[PDB]
Amino acid sequence: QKYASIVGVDLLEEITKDHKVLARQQLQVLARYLKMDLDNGERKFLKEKDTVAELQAQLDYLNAELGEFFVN
Amino acid sequence: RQQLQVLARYLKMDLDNGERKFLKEKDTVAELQAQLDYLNAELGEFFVN
Amino acid sequence: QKYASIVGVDLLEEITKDHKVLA
Amino acid sequence: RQQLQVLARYLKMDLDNGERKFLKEKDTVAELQAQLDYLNAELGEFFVN
Amino acid sequence: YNPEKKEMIQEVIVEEDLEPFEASKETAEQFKHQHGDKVDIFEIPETGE
Repeated sequence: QKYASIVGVDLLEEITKDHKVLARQQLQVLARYLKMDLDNGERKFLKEKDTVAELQAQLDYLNAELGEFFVN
Repeated sequence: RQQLQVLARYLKMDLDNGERKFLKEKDTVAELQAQLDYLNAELGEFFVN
Repeated sequence: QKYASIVGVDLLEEITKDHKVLA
Repeated sequence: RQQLQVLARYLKMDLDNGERKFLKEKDTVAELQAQLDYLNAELGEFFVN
Repeated sequence: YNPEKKEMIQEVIVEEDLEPFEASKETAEQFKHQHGDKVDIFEIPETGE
């Protein structure tokens, strides 16, 4: 209502959530019991996405220096 | 293990999505490392450094 | 609508399900 | 144990509420037993009986 | 400052993983830099948080 003054502007399914919270938490404890790592996948991925950006930088550099015509 | 699987299936949760995306990036690296190893073959270490 | 032509005829609780599936 | 905890947390259920209220009453006893042990000191057993 | 209630902080080791919380990008990298292995930080792709 103080943004309203400065600019000039005048003016059911939270139960299905609370179950899925419980299921989420129940899953976590079974994982922890199984010595299972539900992020290991995404971690390794993020670390490879970095080595790509790094190699794409090295390869974009050499196109800058030699040119498209010479690399093709 | 089995109990976990059914909770996942209930949560529309994908316990491989991580490893899938990874394997698909490990391929784009091998591919770019091939392109970059090629140019070292052609120009030489001395010229690329 | 092709049955309609031949004979001459003219024209909430799926969440409780998804739990019972899990159980 | 862990599975129990999460069901409790889901049920808005307090597995200590009992023991908390108890510890807080054990204090009001010690307090009243102090007041009552005092008056036996002052008047004596013979006079309070 | 209430000398009856003088605020200190004790270092403890997390014996079991905490419930995730949302930070900015900047602040999460600050947690990762400090903790290394012992923290996990993941972009929430809708918000950016």
